[PDB]
Amino acid sequence: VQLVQSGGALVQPGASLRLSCAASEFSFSTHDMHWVRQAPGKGLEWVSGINIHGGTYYPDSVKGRFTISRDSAKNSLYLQMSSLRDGDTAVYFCARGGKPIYYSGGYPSWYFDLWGPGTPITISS
Amino acid sequence: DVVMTQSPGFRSVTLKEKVSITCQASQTIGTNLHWYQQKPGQSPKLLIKYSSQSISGVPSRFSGSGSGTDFTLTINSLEADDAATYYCQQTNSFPCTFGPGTKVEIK
Amino acid sequence: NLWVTVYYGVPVWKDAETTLFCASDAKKHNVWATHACVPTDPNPQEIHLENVTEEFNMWKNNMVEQMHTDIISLWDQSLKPCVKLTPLCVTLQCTNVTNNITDDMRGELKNCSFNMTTELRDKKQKVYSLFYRLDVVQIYRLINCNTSAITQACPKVSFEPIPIHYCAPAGFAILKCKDKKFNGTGPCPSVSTVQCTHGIKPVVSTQLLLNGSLAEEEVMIRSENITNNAKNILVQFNTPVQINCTRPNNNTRKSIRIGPGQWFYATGDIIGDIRQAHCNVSKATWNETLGKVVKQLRKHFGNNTIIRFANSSGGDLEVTTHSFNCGGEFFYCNTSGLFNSTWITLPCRIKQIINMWQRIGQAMYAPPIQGVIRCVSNITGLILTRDGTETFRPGGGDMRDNWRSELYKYKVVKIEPLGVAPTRCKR
Amino acid sequence: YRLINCNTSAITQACPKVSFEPIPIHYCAPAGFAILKCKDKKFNGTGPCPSV
Amino acid sequence: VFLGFLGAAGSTMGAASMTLTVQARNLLSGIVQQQLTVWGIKQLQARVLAVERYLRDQQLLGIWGCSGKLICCTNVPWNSSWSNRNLSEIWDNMTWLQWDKEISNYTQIIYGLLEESQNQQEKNEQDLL
Amino acid sequence: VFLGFLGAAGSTMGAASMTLTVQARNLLSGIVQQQLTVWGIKQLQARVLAVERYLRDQQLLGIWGCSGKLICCTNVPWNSSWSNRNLSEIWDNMTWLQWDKEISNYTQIIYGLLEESQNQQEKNEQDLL
Amino acid sequence: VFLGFLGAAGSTMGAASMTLTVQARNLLSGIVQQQLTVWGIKQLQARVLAVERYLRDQQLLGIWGCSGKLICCTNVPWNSSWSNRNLSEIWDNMTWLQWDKEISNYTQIIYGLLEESQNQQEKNEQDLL
Ligand SMILES: *[C@@H]1O[C@H](CO)[C@@H](O[C@@H]2O[C@H](CO)[C@@H](O[C@@H]3O[C@H](CO)[C@@H](O)[C@H](O[C@H]4O[C@H](CO)[C@@H](O)[C@H](O)[C@@H]4O[C@H]4O[C@H](CO)[C@@H](O)[C@H](O)[C@@H]4O)[C@@H]3O)[C@H](O)[C@H]2NC(C)=O)[C@H](O)[C@H]1NC(C)=O
Ligand SMILES: *[C@@H]1O[C@H](CO)[C@@H](O[C@@H]2O[C@H](CO)[C@@H](O[C@@H]3O[C@H](CO[C@H]4O[C@H](CO)[C@@H](O)[C@H](O)[C@@H]4O)[C@@H](O)[C@H](O[C@H]4O[C@H](CO)[C@@H](O)[C@H](O)[C@@H]4O)[C@@H]3O)[C@H](O)[C@H]2NC(C)=O)[C@H](O)[C@H]1NC(C)=O
Ligand SMILES: *[C@@H]1O[C@H](CO)[C@@H](O[C@@H]2O[C@H](CO)[C@@H](O)[C@H](O)[C@H]2NC(C)=O)[C@H](O)[C@H]1NC(C)=O
Ligand SMILES: *[C@@H]1O[C@H](CO)[C@@H](O[C@@H]2O[C@H](CO)[C@@H](O)[C@H](O)[C@H]2NC(C)=O)[C@H](O)[C@H]1NC(C)=O
Ligand SMILES: *[C@@H]1O[C@H](CO)[C@@H](O[C@@H]2O[C@H](CO)[C@@H](O)[C@H](O)[C@H]2NC(C)=O)[C@H](O)[C@H]1NC(C)=O
Ligand SMILES: *[C@@H]1O[C@H](CO)[C@@H](O[C@@H]2O[C@H](CO)[C@@H](O)[C@H](O)[C@H]2NC(C)=O)[C@H](O)[C@H]1NC(C)=O
Ligand SMILES: *[C@@H]1O[C@H](CO)[C@@H](O[C@@H]2O[C@H](CO)[C@@H](O)[C@H](O)[C@H]2NC(C)=O)[C@H](O)[C@H]1NC(C)=O
Ligand SMILES: *[C@@H]1O[C@H](CO)[C@@H](O[C@@H]2O[C@H](CO)[C@@H](O)[C@H](O)[C@H]2NC(C)=O)[C@H](O)[C@H]1NC(C)=O
Ligand SMILES: *[C@@H]1O[C@H](CO)[C@@H](O[C@@H]2O[C@H](CO)[C@@H](O)[C@H](O)[C@H]2NC(C)=O)[C@H](O)[C@H]1NC(C)=O
Ligand SMILES: *[C@@H]1O[C@H](CO)[C@@H](O[C@@H]2O[C@H](CO)[C@@H](O)[C@H](O)[C@H]2NC(C)=O)[C@H](O)[C@H]1NC(C)=O
Ligand SMILES: *[C@@H]1O[C@H](CO)[C@@H](O[C@@H]2O[C@H](CO)[C@@H](O)[C@H](O)[C@H]2NC(C)=O)[C@H](O)[C@H]1NC(C)=O
Ligand SMILES: *[C@@H]1O[C@H](CO)[C@@H](O[C@@H]2O[C@H](CO)[C@@H](O)[C@H](O)[C@H]2NC(C)=O)[C@H](O)[C@H]1NC(C)=O
Ligand SMILES: *[C@@H]1O[C@H](CO)[C@@H](O[C@@H]2O[C@H](CO)[C@@H](O)[C@H](O)[C@H]2NC(C)=O)[C@H](O)[C@H]1NC(C)=O
Ligand SMILES: *[C@@H]1O[C@H](CO)[C@@H](O)[C@H](O)[C@H]1NC(C)=O
Ligand SMILES: *[C@@H]1O[C@H](CO)[C@@H](O)[C@H](O)[C@H]1NC(C)=O
Ligand SMILES: *[C@@H]1O[C@H](CO)[C@@H](O)[C@H](O)[C@H]1NC(C)=O
Ligand SMILES: *[C@@H]1O[C@H](CO)[C@@H](O)[C@H](O)[C@H]1NC(C)=O
Ligand SMILES: *[C@@H]1O[C@H](CO)[C@@H](O)[C@H](O)[C@H]1NC(C)=O
Ligand SMILES: *[C@@H]1O[C@H](CO)[C@@H](O)[C@H](O)[C@H]1NC(C)=O
Ligand SMILES: *[C@@H]1O[C@H](CO)[C@@H](O)[C@H](O)[C@H]1NC(C)=O
Ligand SMILES: *[C@@H]1O[C@H](CO)[C@@H](O)[C@H](O)[C@H]1NC(C)=O
Ligand SMILES: *[C@@H]1O[C@H](CO)[C@@H](O)[C@H](O)[C@H]1NC(C)=O
Ligand SMILES: *[C@@H]1O[C@H](CO)[C@@H](O)[C@H](O)[C@H]1NC(C)=O
Ligand SMILES: *[C@@H]1O[C@H](CO)[C@@H](O)[C@H](O)[C@H]1NC(C)=O
Ligand SMILES: *[C@@H]1O[C@H](CO)[C@@H](O)[C@H](O)[C@H]1NC(C)=O
Ligand SMILES: *[C@@H]1O[C@H](CO)[C@@H](O)[C@H](O)[C@H]1NC(C)=O
Repeated sequence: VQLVQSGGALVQPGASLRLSCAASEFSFSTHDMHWVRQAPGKGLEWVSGINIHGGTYYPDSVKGRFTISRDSAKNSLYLQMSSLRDGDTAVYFCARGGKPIYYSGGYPSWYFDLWGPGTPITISS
Repeated sequence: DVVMTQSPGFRSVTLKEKVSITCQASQTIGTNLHWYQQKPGQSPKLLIKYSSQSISGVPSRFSGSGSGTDFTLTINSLEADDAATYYCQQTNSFPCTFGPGTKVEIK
Repeated sequence: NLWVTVYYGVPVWKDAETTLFCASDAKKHNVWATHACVPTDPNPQEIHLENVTEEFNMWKNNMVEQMHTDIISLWDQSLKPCVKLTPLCVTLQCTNVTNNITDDMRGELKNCSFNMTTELRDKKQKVYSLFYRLDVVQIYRLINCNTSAITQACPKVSFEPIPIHYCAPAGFAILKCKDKKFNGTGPCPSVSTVQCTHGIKPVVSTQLLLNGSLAEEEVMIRSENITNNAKNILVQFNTPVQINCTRPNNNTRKSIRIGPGQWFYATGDIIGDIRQAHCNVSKATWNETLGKVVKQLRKHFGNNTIIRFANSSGGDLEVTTHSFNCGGEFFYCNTSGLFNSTWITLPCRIKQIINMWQRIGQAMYAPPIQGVIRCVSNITGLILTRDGTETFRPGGGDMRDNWRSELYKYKVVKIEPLGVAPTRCKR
Repeated sequence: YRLINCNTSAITQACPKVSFEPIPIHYCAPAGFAILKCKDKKFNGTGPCPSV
Repeated sequence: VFLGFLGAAGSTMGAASMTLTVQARNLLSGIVQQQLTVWGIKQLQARVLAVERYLRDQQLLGIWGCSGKLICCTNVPWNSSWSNRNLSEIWDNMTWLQWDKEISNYTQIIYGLLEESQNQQEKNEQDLL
Repeated sequence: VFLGFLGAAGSTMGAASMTLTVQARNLLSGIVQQQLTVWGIKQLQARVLAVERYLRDQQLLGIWGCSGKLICCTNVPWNSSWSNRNLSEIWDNMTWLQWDKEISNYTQIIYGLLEESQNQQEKNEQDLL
Repeated sequence: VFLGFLGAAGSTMGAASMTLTVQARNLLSGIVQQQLTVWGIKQLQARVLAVERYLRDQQLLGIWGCSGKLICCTNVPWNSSWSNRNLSEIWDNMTWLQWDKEISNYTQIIYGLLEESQNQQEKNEQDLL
């Protein structure tokens, strides 16, 4: 079981980019999924997430620039980012939300059981 | 926001030592703290959840506890394979946040 | 071809005024200790809401009135079943204390004798006690003797500022505003729903707000109306400042039998030299906080406008001084040395008969306390008024605003789970 | 002389029409509760009671 | 059980409808239900009132023939004067808070028409035996 | 909701049966439910007792397998000793007040026989799987 | 109605299940419900609490889709980790007291899985129209 990820990229400031992950040996339809990013020298900043019912959550640090989506038919996740900055250089990861202690509906537990390998994006001139 | 700090910045330890590091919150987070580890070049792994719960796939030598603003991670007997940077995350209050991490170096 | 469908458990609400219930801290006659709310603790019941921007208004928050209403009720319930000092409303024969008294204490202490009752209703006894001049009137007599009944606070009852948490009753929920730099009113883009509030200490003070919460980033200044000089302005510091208050003059108390099961506590002679009560403020930090306040006041009053701080002019102790309660003693300290600046030792007096909320008297009679008092508090905020260059002075207000300053982040709403919408389904 | 409790506490007079007669009182469970009665002969006050 | 609750309100009515039990499970017990008559009497009064509110809604569902389940089809047609939106428009673009405001004007009318379940019960007896 | 209420009592049982919700809707809220513990305590006591009465009747219907709806068929035969009138005679010429008096003697007997729903539930499980 | 009550506990779960109404009929009225605020206030408090307990269990059954009847099939499979006995072994050789102790560890888990009735209701609407 793993999160299969796309390769990294180099883009110019102001560029848009789409990242993606896929579910190996499980269905994404049964889990809340999140993206985090690790800037060089930093820990994991939560970037976005989508619940099992398609509801979403965003940080104010990316809201309006980043969009999260899911297509359960193909077991794929996407992160679409616009107007990227040099300050957004980071390794991006998908992670499967950890199972909650008691039923919440489409409300995430905010911790993770499964982590992908990491997809770096460099934004520069 | 919940500001999380960790101490020491790094810890210098040797094999078979019983060791520990701690995490603090600027505001109470109840028991909603989770411990993670990461090795260079590797993806993150979750080791302890909800302050003191065990996780399958995590060796029994790892344990910890805490509440409110003060939490501790410990290893009963340090192994070479335990070198990692250890991190705390809180899920008590949105946005979810995390501390800077403590590096554990083994000699 | 649509049909009515009934839905139950719908996540909607409307503003409502209900009673909130307190919760205790577990860990024993400290007031709140008797009127226990039943301990809680593992209750970090906080849920982030997405979108759903909602409005708040701290000056229209009914929770403030409840805090006022129940704390005053509990005050009376705790102190009602005590002694009732009817026998002390008598003529006093007073002289001056001639002991080693400093200049700042001249005229402050009286040595008074009187004819007191005994347990045996045939006889009288000669009793004396020291008194402070603020509670005594020359005709001498106790100053409140001609107005209303006087009691003695129960010696085992301690009104410690224990934090109290509040929770919703079933059918209700509390919305917490997390908006940074919220000024107290209007839309709050970031709201979470909680079961309970954090704890708030029932601190009653004047002018400066002690032991409350601190601002997250900047000093915040807010009021119902910024430009209304008839209103009080609330200032919340992002940095605490310590104030050290002391009461010198090591002393004791005498237990005097006044009736069949009734005892009075008298003030004994002072051990050692006699000095006045006072408070210490670090000048470095006082100067910093006023400068920070001015930088923020200028946002609404002009950054080319000179701002001055001035004295708490008014007609009484409860108006002009800084009220504290430490060790069970009530202090009235002089803050004119703080509000003196255009952009630290504070002498202090004490009293035993405290009206608290005016009303009719109450007169709990703080009993004499043995030994000495040392008390250090955290200055967390300030209340000001403006006179309109502009000048600000320490303000007024009821204890209501010592709640409002913490309560502003929370609002309570009523849940209405049942409603309808069209669907394509017919029974 | 003096009344012996004069120096200690308040004294009252029992109401002359109030009589604390040892009238037997029965107790019953509230709804949601039931009372188990032990019929064990020579029960010594603790432990298992085979007949309830 | 604040594992999840009114956070459903952040989304559309359609999405929110999938988690209705999340709120229902939190309607019967306040802090005073989990746990000198002065002051304490208020806790007693509050518990009683909470019960009354609960029962009044249950009684209404009983009367309408909708007692039990979260979702009840009524066999009462929706009036064209109550709103003018595509069915999918309200379920996918509106929240429950918005919806409740939009049709507030018809609350009593709609409820009055749910009295029709009484006529249905008479018809059912006659053809049931 | 005194738009209509016990006025149903002026007619026959048959006619009255068509308006049963008219009374049901008026059973949970007295004036004190629409709105110094001395005197005021009585209002609290009354509200509590009203709730208890309501629930006891609902519990009885639950036990009988008749919870929900206004009219419940029981599958328990009517005894010939309980009354001797044509079915249409009671429904068209008698009122509910008259009827209640006529068969008052059998109240406990009839209710005791409604315990049969328990046997029906056991049979249903066995043949349901 | 102590004509019969907890005496069912002397036998097996199977046998006891045939008399469930025997206990249900005794859950709403204590002696104080059959019948100076000092002392008397306790009777008022007790009646209120009894009501609250009753309603909480009824609400739970409502949420699970099991409101009404004594026995409710859930469509949630039994876990092999919860017990390891033949179905007939527990029904014929165990009592309810023994059973409750044996599976106490799984109470919250089982109840959490009864939330599935919510998914069933969504599916039912979609295919019902
Ligand atoms: C802001 O917060 C600060 C920090 O909490 C507050 O200041 C603290 O206030 C408490 C209480 O005043 C004080 O604790 C006292 O320390 C003394 C040190 O020896 C203790 O002796 C004293 O205990 C006695 O008094 C209590 C009063 O209720 C009794 O409950 C207690 O049992 C003790 O009394 C017994 O012993 C005496 C012995 O002579 C006997 O006569 C009595 O009858 C009884 O038997 C307290 O523990 C803290 O030290 C203070 N800390 C600081 C820094 O000041 C401050 O007041 C807050 N400000 C506001 C505005 O609320
Ligand atoms: C708080 O407020 C925010 C801000 O508005 C809300 O966020 C929006 O939520 C809506 C509802 O979920 C989002 O709209 C959805 O976007 C999906 C993205 O699909 C993309 O990829 C496909 C790939 O083929 C493209 O075809 C498509 O054009 C997009 O490029 C859509 O797929 C969703 O539609 C689905 O459901 C409808 C239902 O009728 C079907 O008809 C469709 O066929 C499809 O199945 C939908 O459009 C919107 O993008 C969100 N914005 C952001 C920035 O995320 C939050 O929802 C709100 N609160 C909460 C709790 O979420
Ligand atoms: C207050 O007055 C009383 C009464 O005179 C003082 O107590 C007396 O002190 C002298 C000192 O030698 C004793 O001899 C007397 O016996 C004391 N009298 C009583 C009745 O105790 C008391 O010291 C005075 N207090 C102050 C502060 O002046
Ligand atoms: C207690 O009461 C006595 C009695 O009134 C007071 O002493 C009297 O003072 C008057 C003043 O002129 C004298 O004429 C009396 O002869 C005094 N009587 C006695 C018995 O001495 C006494 O002063 C009162 N004591 C106090 C402390 O007030
Ligand atoms: C009790 O007596 C005091 C003393 O005379 C009264 O207060 C005084 O009222 C006059 C009125 O002009 C003021 O000038 C004095 O300054 C007041 N004295 C003080 C110490 O402030 C008081 O009002 C009387 N109370 C009653 C109920 O009569
Ligand atoms: C908090 O800041 C907002 C934004 O400046 C204030 O909102 C304004 O209030 C005045 C009052 O009459 C309105 O005329 C303006 O139109 C409001 N601005 C907007 C953008 O709507 C608000 O009053 C401030 N609240 C406090 C307590 O200071
Ligand atoms: C805030 O205070 C200002 C100042 O008092 C209010 O503005 C005044 O309103 C009265 C109303 O009749 C006018 O006569 C004054 O001329 C106004 N003053 C100025 C400078 O225009 C203001 O309305 C208050 N805000 C609110 C919301 O009432
Ligand atoms: C405020 O600080 C001053 C300075 O330390 C305290 O007064 C000193 O007390 C010591 C005690 O022996 C004396 O030796 C010093 O000479 C005093 N200095 C001055 C300037 O008086 C003062 O008591 C403190 N006040 C409080 C409330 O703590
Ligand atoms: C604190 O003590 C000072 C002592 O000087 C008081 O100062 C007086 O303040 C009033 C205010 O208008 C002036 O008119 C007086 O002339 C001042 N006195 C002197 C000697 O200059 C001050 O008011 C006191 N403040 C409090 C709150 O008690
Ligand atoms: C308020 O500030 C003024 C200005 O510093 C203080 O008055 C000065 O006090 C010093 C003390 O030696 C004198 O040398 C200055 O000449 C005074 N200045 C003036 C203009 O008279 C004043 O005392 C301060 N007030 C308080 C309450 O501290
Ligand atoms: C004023 O508030 C500060 C901030 O909470 C208090 O200082 C902290 O007290 C906690 C208590 O365990 C310590 O762990 C922190 O290290 C303290 N912080 C610092 C910077 O020392 C302070 O004690 C309060 N002061 C008063 C008088 O209440
Ligand atoms: C009331 O007076 C009595 C009589 O003096 C007190 O009881 C006496 O206490 C002494 C103490 O050593 C004993 O030796 C006596 O035997 C006690 N008397 C009797 C009759 O037992 C009593 O304590 C006093 N009460 C109060 C409150 O002072
Ligand atoms: C009633 O009699 C029984 C039987 O003798 C007592 O049970 C014994 O209690 C001791 C207490 O430590 C145990 O060690 C024995 O093992 C118990 N016996 C058995 C058979 O279990 C019981 O304590 C007696 N109770 C009273 C109140 O006397
Ligand atoms: C105490 O001394 C002061 C000094 O002026 C004097 O005015 C006052 O009246 C004296 N009081 C007594 C009771 O002697
Ligand atoms: C209060 O007392 C403490 C004791 O160490 C001291 O450090 C602090 O500076 C004092 N505060 C003031 C305002 O003097
Ligand atoms: C106050 O500071 C702001 C900061 O941008 C400035 O725009 C404004 O003109 C200043 N006002 C005055 C009176 O200098
Ligand atoms: C007061 O003086 C007495 C005299 O012996 C001494 O024992 C006591 O400790 C002193 N109290 C204080 C607070 O200094
Ligand atoms: C809607 O209201 C109109 C008002 O006249 C009415 O005629 C019509 O029958 C009502 N019902 C529906 C389902 O449109
Ligand atoms: C259905 O959606 C279309 C989209 O523009 C709209 O024009 C039409 O009026 C809608 N129907 C209703 C009832 O609103
Ligand atoms: C009915 O519609 C009018 C339209 O403005 C509105 O003002 C009024 O409040 C509405 N009534 C209800 C119950 O919503
Ligand atoms: C009616 O009562 C008689 C009394 O013996 C009984 O035999 C008969 O079975 C009962 N049932 C019916 C439906 O008549
Ligand atoms: C039915 O009605 C006729 C009318 O006279 C009556 O004679 C007969 O006894 C009735 N049956 C019953 C059960 O009363
Ligand atoms: C039973 O029938 C007799 C006949 O006269 C009557 O007196 C008695 O009150 C009846 N019991 C009931 C419950 O109606
Ligand atoms: C029982 O628990 C196990 C634990 O892994 C789970 O895999 C299985 O699906 C559960 N359900 C049943 C009915 O066995
Ligand atoms: C069924 O009963 C037999 C009897 O010995 C037993 O061996 C077998 O393990 C039982 N099955 C279960 C699930 O206990
Ligand atoms: C869970 O099983 C353990 C096994 O010993 C037991 O001690 C514990 O009390 C059980 N928990 C429950 C709820 O029965």
